[PDB]
Amino acid sequence: AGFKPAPPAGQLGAVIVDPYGNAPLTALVDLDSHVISDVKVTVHGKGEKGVEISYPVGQESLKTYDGVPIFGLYQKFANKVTVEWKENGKVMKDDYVVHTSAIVNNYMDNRSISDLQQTKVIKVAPGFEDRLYLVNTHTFTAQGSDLHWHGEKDKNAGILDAGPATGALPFDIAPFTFIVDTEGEYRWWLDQDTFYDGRDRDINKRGYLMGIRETPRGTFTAVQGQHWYEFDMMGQVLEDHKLPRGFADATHESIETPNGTVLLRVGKSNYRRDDGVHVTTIRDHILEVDKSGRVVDVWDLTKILDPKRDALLGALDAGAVAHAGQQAKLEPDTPFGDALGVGPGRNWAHVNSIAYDAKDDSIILSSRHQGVVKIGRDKQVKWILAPSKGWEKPLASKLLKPVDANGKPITCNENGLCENSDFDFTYTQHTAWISSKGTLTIFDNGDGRHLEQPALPTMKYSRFVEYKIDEKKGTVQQVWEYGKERGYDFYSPITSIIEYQADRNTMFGFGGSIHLFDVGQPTVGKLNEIDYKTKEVKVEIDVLSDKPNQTHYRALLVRPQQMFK
Amino acid sequence: AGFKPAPPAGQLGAVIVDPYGNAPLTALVDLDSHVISDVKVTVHGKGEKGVEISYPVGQESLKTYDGVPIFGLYQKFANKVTVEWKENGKVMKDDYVVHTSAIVNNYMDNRSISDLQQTKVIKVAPGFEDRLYLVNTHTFTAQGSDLHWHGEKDKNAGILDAGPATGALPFDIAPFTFIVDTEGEYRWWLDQDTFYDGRDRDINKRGYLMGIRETPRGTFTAVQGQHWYEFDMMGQVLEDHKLPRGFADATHESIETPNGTVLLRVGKSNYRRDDGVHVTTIRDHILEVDKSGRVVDVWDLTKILDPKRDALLGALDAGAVAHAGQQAKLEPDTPFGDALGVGPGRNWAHVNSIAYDAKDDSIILSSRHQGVVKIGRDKQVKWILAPSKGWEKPLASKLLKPVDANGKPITCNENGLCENSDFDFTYTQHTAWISSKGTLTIFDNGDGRHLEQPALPTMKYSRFVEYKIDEKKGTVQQVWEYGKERGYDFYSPITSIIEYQADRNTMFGFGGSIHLFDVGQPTVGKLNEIDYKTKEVKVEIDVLSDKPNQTHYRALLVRPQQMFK
Amino acid sequence: AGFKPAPPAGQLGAVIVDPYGNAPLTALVDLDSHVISDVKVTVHGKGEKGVEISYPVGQESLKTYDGVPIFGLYQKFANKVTVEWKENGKVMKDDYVVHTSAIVNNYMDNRSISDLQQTKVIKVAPGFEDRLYLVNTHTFTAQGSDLHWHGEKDKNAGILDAGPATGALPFDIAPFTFIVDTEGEYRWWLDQDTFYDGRDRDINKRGYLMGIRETPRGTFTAVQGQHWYEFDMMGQVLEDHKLPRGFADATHESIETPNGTVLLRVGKSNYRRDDGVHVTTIRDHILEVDKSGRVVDVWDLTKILDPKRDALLGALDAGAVAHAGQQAKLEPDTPFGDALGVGPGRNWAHVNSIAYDAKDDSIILSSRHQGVVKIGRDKQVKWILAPSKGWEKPLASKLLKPVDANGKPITCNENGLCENSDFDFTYTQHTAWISSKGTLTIFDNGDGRHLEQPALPTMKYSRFVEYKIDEKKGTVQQVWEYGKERGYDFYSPITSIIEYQADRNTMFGFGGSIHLFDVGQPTVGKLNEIDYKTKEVKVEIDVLSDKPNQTHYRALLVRPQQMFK
Ligand SMILES: O=[N+]([O-])c1ccc(O)cc1
Ligand SMILES: O=[N+]([O-])c1ccc(O)cc1
Ligand SMILES: O=[N+]([O-])c1ccc(O)cc1
Repeated sequence: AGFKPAPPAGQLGAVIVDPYGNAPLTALVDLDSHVISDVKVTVHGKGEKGVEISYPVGQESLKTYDGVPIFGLYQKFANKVTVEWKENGKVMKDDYVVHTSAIVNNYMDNRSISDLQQTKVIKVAPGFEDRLYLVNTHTFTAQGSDLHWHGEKDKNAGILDAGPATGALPFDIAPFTFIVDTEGEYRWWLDQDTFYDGRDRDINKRGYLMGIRETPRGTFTAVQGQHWYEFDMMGQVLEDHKLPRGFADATHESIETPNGTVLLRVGKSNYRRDDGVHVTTIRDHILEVDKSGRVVDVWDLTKILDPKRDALLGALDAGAVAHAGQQAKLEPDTPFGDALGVGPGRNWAHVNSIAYDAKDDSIILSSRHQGVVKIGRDKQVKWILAPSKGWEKPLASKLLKPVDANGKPITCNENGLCENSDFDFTYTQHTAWISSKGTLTIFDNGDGRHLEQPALPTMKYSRFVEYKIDEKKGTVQQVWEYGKERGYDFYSPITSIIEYQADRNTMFGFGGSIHLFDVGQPTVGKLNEIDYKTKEVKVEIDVLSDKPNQTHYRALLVRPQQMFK
Repeated sequence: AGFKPAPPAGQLGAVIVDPYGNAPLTALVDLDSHVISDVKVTVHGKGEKGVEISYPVGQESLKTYDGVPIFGLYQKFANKVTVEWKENGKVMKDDYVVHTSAIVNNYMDNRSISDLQQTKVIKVAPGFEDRLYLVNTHTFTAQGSDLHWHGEKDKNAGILDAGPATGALPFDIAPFTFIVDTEGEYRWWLDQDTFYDGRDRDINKRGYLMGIRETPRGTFTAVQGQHWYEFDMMGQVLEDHKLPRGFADATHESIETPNGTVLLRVGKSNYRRDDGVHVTTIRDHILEVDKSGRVVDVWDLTKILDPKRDALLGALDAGAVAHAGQQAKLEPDTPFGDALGVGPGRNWAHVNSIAYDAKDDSIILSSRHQGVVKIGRDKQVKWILAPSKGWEKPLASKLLKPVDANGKPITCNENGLCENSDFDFTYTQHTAWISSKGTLTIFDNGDGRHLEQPALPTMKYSRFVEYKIDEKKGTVQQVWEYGKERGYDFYSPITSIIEYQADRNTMFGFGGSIHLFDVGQPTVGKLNEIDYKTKEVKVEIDVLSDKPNQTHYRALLVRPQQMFK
Repeated sequence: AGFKPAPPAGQLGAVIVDPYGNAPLTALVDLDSHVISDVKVTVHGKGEKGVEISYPVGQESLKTYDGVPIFGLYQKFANKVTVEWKENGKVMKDDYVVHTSAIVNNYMDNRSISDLQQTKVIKVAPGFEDRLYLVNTHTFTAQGSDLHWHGEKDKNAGILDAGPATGALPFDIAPFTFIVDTEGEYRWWLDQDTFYDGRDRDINKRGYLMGIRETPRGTFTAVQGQHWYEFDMMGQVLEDHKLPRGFADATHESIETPNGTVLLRVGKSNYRRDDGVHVTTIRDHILEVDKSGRVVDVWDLTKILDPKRDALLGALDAGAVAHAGQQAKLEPDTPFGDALGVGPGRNWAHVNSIAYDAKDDSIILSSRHQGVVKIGRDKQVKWILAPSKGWEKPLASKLLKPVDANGKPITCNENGLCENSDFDFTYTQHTAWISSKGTLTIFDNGDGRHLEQPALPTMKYSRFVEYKIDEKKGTVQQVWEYGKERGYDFYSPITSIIEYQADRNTMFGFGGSIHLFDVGQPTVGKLNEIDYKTKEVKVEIDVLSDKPNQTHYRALLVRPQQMFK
């Protein structure tokens, strides 16, 4: 006779590059039956200023891979890796030279600037040299949206007419998934073919890969289209689940809870409206699923929130999917679909993030088009963070009331413009998460800020904002903000994320759509860590899209020492 | 438009036959956005003596299926189905006629008797008419074993010779998976294509489907070759995991623990023997895996038990594992593979069942070729139930001591033949499980009984046996047996299972290979429930293989009221 | 909403990179409904000495791709492409900048020298700057041979023994498929995933990709494992066929005939020997298949030739699959398999090439281990080119008789050593093809030359040889040879190919295993064009394997002007 397997590299087994076939900048030292412990891997920096990646490897990981996982390699390079372990009581060490191949972008056309996304290091404060950022971004396919769910024909529709479309199947794009270091070097790549295949028409491999979130095992969950997934940093696909049969179009978020369930954001397919028309709803249902893929619970936001509230919907930039700048004019006859509009079957909610509150078994949601809400297990709204306009009772009564640091009311109008105050609500926001501090962090994008469009486009800004909410009193306090004073070059109309980092007291942030509207120019995704105390920029690194006017979604601050438990 | 969906059947949605495509005797009533509770389904008996199937359906199931699951239909029949629920405070009911199609056996040749396996009802006591039994059996493929793992050429092999085989990839067969009622009617069918494709050479769809065991959710786990699965009674494949890369050939058992992990019985691929030869080991590794498919723990039994103990291995009938009746003659040069013999790389252990003891976080194993053992989390042998011959210390010290009802020693020779006692050990046994009564139940097949083959071939018998084990005192008491008087006609040389049933105080049993050796005759799988108090037969039902000399593996007593939580 | 398709690049449609997903150095100009003709593509050289690629594109091709195919790009480059056409009677032209991504080797481990195979230009005579060579080579997988066909157990086999293996499933390797120009630049890449997947165990995607041959449509056929294929230079898979059910292990060759059939080299699975043992035969059956994949005819070489002739088998180097140099010692008990040996079920023939003779509807075959034969449609041997030793009558009588240029006998012994002559037969040869001149060209590797091994290994040589055969007279004349005087650095123990090129009167050659035995060093594949008249080297380019001691198979001289008819 046959062909023999790769022989052992040093004192353990062979060193296999990309063992699972989905992560070309990873390798695996085969255990070859050796019994080892206290394992440590070091991938050495490339060149003078190269960043070292170092981490321990737990027993579960050794057993699962039947080997030592090597993460952090450079592409097209003779990587220098050192592995240390204990065996038979003796301290042991190998040095390996691990050659890798190239990263490939499988989705290129005449719009392509080049094959890969360009990185630009702007600032790296001392003590932040080690940081790694996983970038959850995407690259247009050549055909664009090619598929639609079939809906139910309207009684007001023409007789001869073919049936209409429904839902959001066209929300489909190729993934571009990498880890960048503080030298702007790619230190990880998820093969696009892992989950996606834009050239075939198997809907099982279609959609928009999003909601990459760490699990308690140091692995990650993600959603794409009609499936949700779990994978690890070796590129192993640990779970692949079809959505339960009543739901469709999972986007924006997936998060594992402490109870072993996963919270997902979906639409309801064959949702029967009161007028008896069936639609796939848009971005307005939350599932709680177990690791069998079964449904533990479901929140139907069309019966919990108010799908008729157009206070923010009517104030939005129509160019946040040609018609950029233009404030959106809602129409009463907008066909059902992924279109700005009120009511089930239209994009009335656009929920884009989820946070689980273990304290009361509730969920905090970010509704791009309505605000931020806590919904209980009981399916009742517990609080709302939003300008007060448009909210009828009983919901109006759940609105949180702004207060200062002494606890005294702040006066704001129904558009969320406050007086004599830095306090402002959030507008078309993302990532309404619970920080390790005990507060709510939000990325406040700021489109439709104060429920209008400004005179000039350049007048828009985004903020990293933090709130202290007292649920008993029903008060909200703004306790931290950053970015308002950075102007249009810090403005992300869409996507984006923040997360408080306690290890170094920074606010991590990724603005995913800076300069989205500069026709013909790469879009900018900006990674930041901002010192929480001083507001000094500790890290700033820009990612530039590989095609013009191509947004990014999110980024994560990833830690090698958690990757392989 | 195109083609409309099926319209609603009654007062809910359409009634969809076999929604997942894997269970043709199931249907689903679509929720069509109705909000319902107190759901109960009744599938009416066919004809005068027809068995009725009735069960409640929980919220998670309604949510997961987006509908009411209909279980228990007859093939090719106008089934009469009644669904009852509450909706808007009001008691509701619909009556449905659910036409079903045929059960298909996709694996037939000149050996086939007919397409399906025949049933023969022997006895059904009053009060046992409702009982349903899931039969885990199999049917030969036209080509037989077509594939081998490649191993490592041995230094004693011919210079010119191709490399040898290793492992147990030939342990491959089509499944035949059904539920039988006490009228002998098929009331469920798992499509053979669910997990298996014997005509293609995709090893992902090969193996021997076994270890069908219920989970805490009313669903089931199973193993087939290089994957493990979870499925439900609607035929929904809930999990599908590849085995971790270090392991191969999962057979015989899979059982979920209270900790949400699954225990599996595998081999180790690329196992480096002391002589430096690499083999895939046989049926001698235990995995604990999580629902991410990750390895939580492993027990390497080649370092835990004694792979050179041939006390039982040498006493076996060659015919099991038409050289039947012939006592196995072990050879020092038996080539590595699925072959009777000592050492890592041969079938020295053939472990065929697992039980988790949550009291001390240990595992109880049935080794067909050595006995029954408890092994701790700490990888130490806690006890052995086996004849004393062949055991060296440290392990001999772990042998449990036979005692009577007053705790006085029973006297047994090294072959396990006891004096003046009903006590006997188990030989080539199966399903060493923990009963609800706090005892150890075992199917004592009885091949190589008292460590020899008998004077004449038919001088063999099987037993349902139960033991009480005092682990502190190191003693074992036989507290119940059955079948020793039923002779060769109740002898299953292989496979089989028992399980105590607390609800009706019976011992359930399935003897899977009665008359295996009757050349040209169908093999008998005998389902039994034996009254624990009186030893009276409450149920006896025979299943006959659809080709001669074709073993069954196991059966389960299934309960519809647990199926859809 | 949706995402729009790539917009038009210039005056036709978008320019799509790698439209089919299998050829990353190709692109397609979408026709966007334009009606065009007289199409011409030019990919401009990169840098000062860069080679231009230019070709016409036929109407069939425009219609098939619905666009203009762009072949010849460089990796990771802003390629400059010019497209010219006629439309509405007007001459038209576009210049495009076509960015490409990287080539990836998905199969790397500690043996890897680097990711790609290194090229070394040695000689490019004036007028040969434009030449392109498709290299059919391979790269070891990390696991090596992992799978075996299961065979039939021997009556002389041990009782307890698992069954044996049979056939040649382990003949399995990752492909490395590229076109090189005369600057040593990669100008085409077939994605390894097109046909192969070494990490999965789907045998449908396993084997050894070989027999890449041009079709009358300017496309190519190839075999891998249990399938045969057709593909074009855009990476489109045009045919994928399973082998007919009675055959297995297709290797070495595929060639389309003028009758629309394809000639393949296979083994027979479940071949019943006279002793009643069933085997998969090795490399000794020819199929003629149509484009439906049906069997038009079959030549069973075990009943046509002599499977017992060991004249050459006994003279071979055992190191041509550790035991290199050593002359092979045939044994009477060599287990059946891909092992040197006599009889059906062993590697007695090793047929490695096929040529169809349309003049008499016969096939010329290269038997590595027996010589070169013509076999008629009638299944009768028409002639044999081989040393005379070992050939019994009736076959001995078919041996061709050596003659000089006047037509007078050359005296040679039974080992093929001739006297006073440059004439020599071929030994372990390849590619016995019909040239455009009307002669038989062979690559004469020269292992076991004159039916022995020499005193010293370095004494071996390879030849490009040509013969003029008169079938009526039964004479063979050596009319051209090259390479004997180039010594060990031109010696290919295995693989390799020649083909006469009439356009420039050269003999093209690819020696695929130069330095195979230099342990630890890359293997050398040498591309040559040798002037037929002067014997001057017009082209010489070396390809170095990416792992040590990793042979190449073949290479093709490819012509862009034929690629897109
Ligand atoms: O247009 N886009 O790519 C978008 C728009 C909105 C969104 O939430 C994500 C992506
Ligand atoms: O032959 N068989 O099918 C068998 C043999 C052994 C076993 O444990 C299960 C099934
Ligand atoms: O060892 N090898 O790789 C080989 C040997 C012989 C052959 O015909 C092709 C490949």
